[PDB]
Amino acid sequence: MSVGFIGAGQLAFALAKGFTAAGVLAAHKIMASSPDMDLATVSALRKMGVKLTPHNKETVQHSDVLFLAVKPHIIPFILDEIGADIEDRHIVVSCAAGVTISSIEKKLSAFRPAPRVIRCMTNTPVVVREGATVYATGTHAQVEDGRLMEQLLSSVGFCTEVEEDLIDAVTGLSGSGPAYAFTALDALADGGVKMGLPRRLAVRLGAQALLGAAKMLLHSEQHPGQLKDNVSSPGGATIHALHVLESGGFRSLLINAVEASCIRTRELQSMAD
Amino acid sequence: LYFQSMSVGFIGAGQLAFALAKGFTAAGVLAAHKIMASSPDMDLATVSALRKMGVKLTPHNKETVQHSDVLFLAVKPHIIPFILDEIGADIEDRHIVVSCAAGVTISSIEKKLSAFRPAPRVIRCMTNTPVVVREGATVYATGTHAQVEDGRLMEQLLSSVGFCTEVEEDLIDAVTGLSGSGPAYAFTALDALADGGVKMGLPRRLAVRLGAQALLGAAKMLLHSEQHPGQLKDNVSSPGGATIHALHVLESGGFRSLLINAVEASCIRTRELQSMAD
Amino acid sequence: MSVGFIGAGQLAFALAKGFTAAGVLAAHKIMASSPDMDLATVSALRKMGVKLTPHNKETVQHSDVLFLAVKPHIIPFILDEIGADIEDRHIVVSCAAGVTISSIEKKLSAFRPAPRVIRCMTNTPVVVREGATVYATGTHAQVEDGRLMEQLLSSVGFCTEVEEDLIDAVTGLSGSGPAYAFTALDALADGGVKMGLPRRLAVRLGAQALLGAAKMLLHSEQHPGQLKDNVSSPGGATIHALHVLESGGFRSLLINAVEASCIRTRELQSMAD
Amino acid sequence: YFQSMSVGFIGAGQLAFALAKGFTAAGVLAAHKIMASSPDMDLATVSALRKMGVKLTPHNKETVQHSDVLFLAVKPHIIPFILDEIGADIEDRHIVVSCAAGVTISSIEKKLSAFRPAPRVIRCMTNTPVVVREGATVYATGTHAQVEDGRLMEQLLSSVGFCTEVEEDLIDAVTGLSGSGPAYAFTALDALADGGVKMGLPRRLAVRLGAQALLGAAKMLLHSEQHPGQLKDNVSSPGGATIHALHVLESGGFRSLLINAVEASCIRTRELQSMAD
Amino acid sequence: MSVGFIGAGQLAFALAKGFTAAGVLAAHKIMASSPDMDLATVSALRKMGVKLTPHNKETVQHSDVLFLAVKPHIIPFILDEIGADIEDRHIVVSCAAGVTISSIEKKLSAFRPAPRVIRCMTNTPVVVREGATVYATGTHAQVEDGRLMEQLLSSVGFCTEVEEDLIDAVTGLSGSGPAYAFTALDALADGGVKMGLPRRLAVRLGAQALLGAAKMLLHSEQHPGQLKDNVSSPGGATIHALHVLESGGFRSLLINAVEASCIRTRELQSMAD
Ligand SMILES: O=S(=O)(O)N1CCCC1
Ligand SMILES: O=S(=O)(O)N1CCCC1
Ligand SMILES: O=S(=O)(O)N1CCCC1
Ligand SMILES: O=S(=O)(O)N1CCCC1
Ligand SMILES: O=S(=O)(O)N1CCCC1
Repeated sequence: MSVGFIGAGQLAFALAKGFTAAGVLAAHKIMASSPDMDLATVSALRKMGVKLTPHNKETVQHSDVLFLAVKPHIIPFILDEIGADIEDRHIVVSCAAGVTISSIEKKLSAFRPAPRVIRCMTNTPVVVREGATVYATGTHAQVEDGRLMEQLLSSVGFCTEVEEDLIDAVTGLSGSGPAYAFTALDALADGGVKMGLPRRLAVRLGAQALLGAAKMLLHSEQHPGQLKDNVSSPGGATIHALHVLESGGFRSLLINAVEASCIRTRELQSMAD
Repeated sequence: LYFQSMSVGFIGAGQLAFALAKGFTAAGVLAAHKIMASSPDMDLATVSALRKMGVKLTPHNKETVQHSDVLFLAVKPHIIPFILDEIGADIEDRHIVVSCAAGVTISSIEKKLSAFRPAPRVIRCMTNTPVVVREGATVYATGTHAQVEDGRLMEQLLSSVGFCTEVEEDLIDAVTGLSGSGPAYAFTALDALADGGVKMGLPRRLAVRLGAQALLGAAKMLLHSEQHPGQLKDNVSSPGGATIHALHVLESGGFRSLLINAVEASCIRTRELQSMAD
Repeated sequence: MSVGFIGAGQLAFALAKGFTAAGVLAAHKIMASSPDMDLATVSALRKMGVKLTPHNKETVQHSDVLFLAVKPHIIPFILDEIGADIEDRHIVVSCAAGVTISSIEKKLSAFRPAPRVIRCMTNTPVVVREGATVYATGTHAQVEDGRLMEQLLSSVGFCTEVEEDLIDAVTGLSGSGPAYAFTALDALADGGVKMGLPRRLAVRLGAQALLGAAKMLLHSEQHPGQLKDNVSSPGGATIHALHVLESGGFRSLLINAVEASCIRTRELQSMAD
Repeated sequence: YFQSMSVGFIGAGQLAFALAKGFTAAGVLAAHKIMASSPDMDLATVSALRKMGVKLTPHNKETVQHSDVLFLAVKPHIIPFILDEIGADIEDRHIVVSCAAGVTISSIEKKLSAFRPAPRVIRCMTNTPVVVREGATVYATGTHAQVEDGRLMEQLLSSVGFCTEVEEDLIDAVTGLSGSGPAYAFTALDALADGGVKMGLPRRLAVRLGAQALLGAAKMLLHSEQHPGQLKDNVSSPGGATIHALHVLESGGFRSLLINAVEASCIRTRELQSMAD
Repeated sequence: MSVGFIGAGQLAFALAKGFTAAGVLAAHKIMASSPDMDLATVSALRKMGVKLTPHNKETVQHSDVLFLAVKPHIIPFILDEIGADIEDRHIVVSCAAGVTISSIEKKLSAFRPAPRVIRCMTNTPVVVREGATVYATGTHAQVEDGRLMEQLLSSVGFCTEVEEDLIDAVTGLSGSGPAYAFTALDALADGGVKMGLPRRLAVRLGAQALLGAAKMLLHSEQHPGQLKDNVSSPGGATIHALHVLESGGFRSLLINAVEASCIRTRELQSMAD
């Protein structure tokens, strides 16, 4: 099977690296196009063995599954450029935040009537095969197209089908989520440094603490509040630290973040639906 | 490189015109007598210093246009449309019109000027006052009829007084909020840092000097590093030490968020200052 | 003249790089010792041509001016280790935050009666020859020792003599200052990114804005408030941004920072004075 | 250079009293050359104008016929009723000086022009400290103001404080700054005195000291070429009492509160436009 | 009558300029001594007619009334230098914040038994003859010494005698007060500029408003709240602005400042009482 990437940014590189590391795709069965070849992301894809071309048309010809890993305001230009080159065999997978299936189908249908479109929202940890991906199938997607998508994206993390009207909220949670985690880990490490740890050890310990806690929850049937209860001895250090988190409205800030990212994602709609 | 020895004009003789004229003459790319500036108010302290520099001053904007090859519009954004009606008939094929006003779009300038002569050569720029010490930060966008080398000429000129690069025009309002207003954020921070030094027992003059030197060296380190500012921050803070204690109290006040708020507020206000039909 | 460094951390590397780049010292006339040779700072000093040794005693023998660029709680151990090896020719320059001249002289005087001690507070931008350094001369420092120190440290930035009781406050201002600036620049760049700039351009513009503003003030006789007034047109973008800084108590946060760093520096005193 | 000049106030409230008191104390106007009208002859301001020697009448018409310079010292929403009432009585000799916040020259000229075509209108924003001849006044001249009209206005208002001409579009902002400014200062002085009392001072002494401090600082700045931040720097010894107190002001966002105040007063003034311009 | 200043900083200049502008002292009857008069005051005092000497003892020998205008921690050093040079004719006027009469008398009495001491708290607006001064008379001050002090300091502003235990509070109110006013004027001008005024005009209007309001209160019998009530029309601009001041706790910030300055002044007591 042939996979192509339009756009060679962080997400394109991350998926290719994840895909090849899973053994589900040979790097040569992958082609990627970028309008900017000076990107650092484009340098590393060459070392992988991924074919690179400056013309999106060449990507479309080599590819069967076609990932649109470009910015939301760029999608309509890409669709206008290659819409004439879409064939029956193509599955077009848009990774752009906010951009609706119906808006993509509308553009592509001016060229050929039944484009097979899938919309997805993934995140950068696909690069270490621990991404979180959702997808929704378009009007003309065959039932096997969604199955194919799920099998491919399951190789690099969690993947599940959702109704399209959930994807803006997913973007605010697992799409933007890694950034919330990177911010938290920087701050936790500053906290470790303030109390006397070397920075390198503090980063390692904080990241290991977050990874292990996340894995515990994924492998548990218990509520996060129950796992929280299990950490804190009465009168102990942990419950004292939880109090100061609570006094600052820590929970409210993370709710605010998911909401703000979701609301901004809805504003990012560019084309007519 | 490009041989200049051209005439530059400033419509407006305020802080920006003085800062650019001072920077340009200090760089040696322009002689002061090849510069002409016009102001509706000849009593400005910036006007007196331009006179002593040897810059030619005139109350008549038309005379600046007739003198100039490169014409900087260094007036307030709402003043731009009056200037354009006033001198539009005087724009010749030789002119490059460089608007420095915050918010004012190229298309709004081209529309007004096209009513007189069809293909005005227009450049939009956003620079800042540190051009006066040749460490400005300048971006520019070229208009519809800007000729092949107009952008190259603009970049060569503005690079003599600091950083300069071409951008898409739709980035300029955000640049305005960051490096246009930026020096004011820094001056506020330096006043406050000196107040802190004085609180802890330093003489005011020493505290101002140390704080400014700290900001300058840190900024230079980052411009000369390939590392993330967070990594440079990490390299500086020993475990349990004075710096990480100070960083905590900055974080508790939402220091980072205040600077984000400032860039956003300046960018948003700049959009509002759109004074013409773009 | 011979210079040596006890400790091969960030500050040792920064001074050596600054010194050699100024042409005031050949890299071979410099020797540095580290208890941890696996430090990244130690790797680069080798490429410079600076002599490295694992034994502080060897540094003392090669050196005339001796920089103590180790952590405050480490100074007393270093002094106990090499105090017997101090000679009449040595000028001992302590860079450690908080550690008093009298405490260093007391330790060294148990070995030989008139140690020539200088205390200094510098910062990492000496690495690009724009440091801010102050120093105070000890009881037995000759008048030419301070002059020598000032000439050496002026090659890598601003340098001036202060009374020792100002150095804790200097530490809170120009010692910790660069970190305040790195934090501000990260945030300013986040602000530029929020409003649509690429991150690389936003970092460059923010850093250039801060450098130029700093240089303007250093080259001006005017008050920072006057230079601030000159930036803001009435009703304009800048004055709107200054208002939101003021509403958050921006000035108070920077005062808080200088104070907190100064107060913590006084707590870092380790030895008996 | 006008001792023949008659001045009228439509409105006999705080502002009319303050200006009449200041003018008469300045010696530029004899109190008998001043007439004031009010729909309420019971105000304490009316009873004080009477003992000052000002002529008082309930008829705005009579004030108009008495006056050469006519101050409109009524609330903004009252201006249109005044203008309809006395518009037909405006003569060529009249200079109509509106003091109401927010009310535009063009709105006033539009009303008066329905009667006689070229009314001479000046808009000003002053403040109550004219009553001790330390007011802060700006003015803008209307379409048909003669060039001597602005010079005359500035000569008259300079006798009771600072006075300068501005473009009209600055007057709403001036209103938020020097118009409302005295009230900010009275609030600050009450609070400073509470602080002095908290720390052990008698109330009367604390008020005197705080008011003298503010007066002297303001005069220092007015007589200095230096930035207010520079004078601040000159006051604060390192480690001293003043810089400690400045820190606690900064921690509460003191500067931002005063910016908020000028902004809020200016914005409200723009909402008080009553007439169509 | 001869007047001397030990110290040539901001306060000594301001009193000397005010005294000479008052015409109550011939400038040639004024001498001032400083070890480091590098402020422009050296050429300003000379043009003013003030005699300048580097030796504090020369000032003592010239002067009848001797103003100590040095920092509180410098006072005990001055008293030890000039103590043997105090004569019966001298009135010693300390302007230092926090330093008590009893601590000055104890110091000087080691030299001669009945030093005539006055403690003063004034402020910089004496330079425009609108200062605010309080003074307390010491144990051996003659009854005419206080009268002399009040006649002198009344020429440059308000002056009244207080009990000494009120002077710390006066320091927090009228001593520090001018700085509160300068901060307020800078911010008010920033407000004016935000709403469209040129900076120079905004500064002038704000300062004039402050000056006029203060003069109204000084010349009124009415409470400041009553003067506030007289300025605010119902529903008007001023009452809207007062609301936003109240919402930020504006009154409490000024109480906090007087308190903080007073408390810090009590900490500045340098000598033993
Ligand atoms: O004191 S506890 O909160 O029980 N504890 C649990 C993990 C580390 C500290
Ligand atoms: O609108 S301004 O505040 O005058 N301006 C100055 C620099 C960038 C924006
Ligand atoms: O104690 S530290 O925070 O490592 N230090 C480094 C520079 C000034 C203070
Ligand atoms: O201690 S100071 O802050 O320098 N001082 C100045 C006048 C009142 C108190
Ligand atoms: O509308 S008011 O609040 O009464 N007014 C008084 C002078 C400035 C504005």
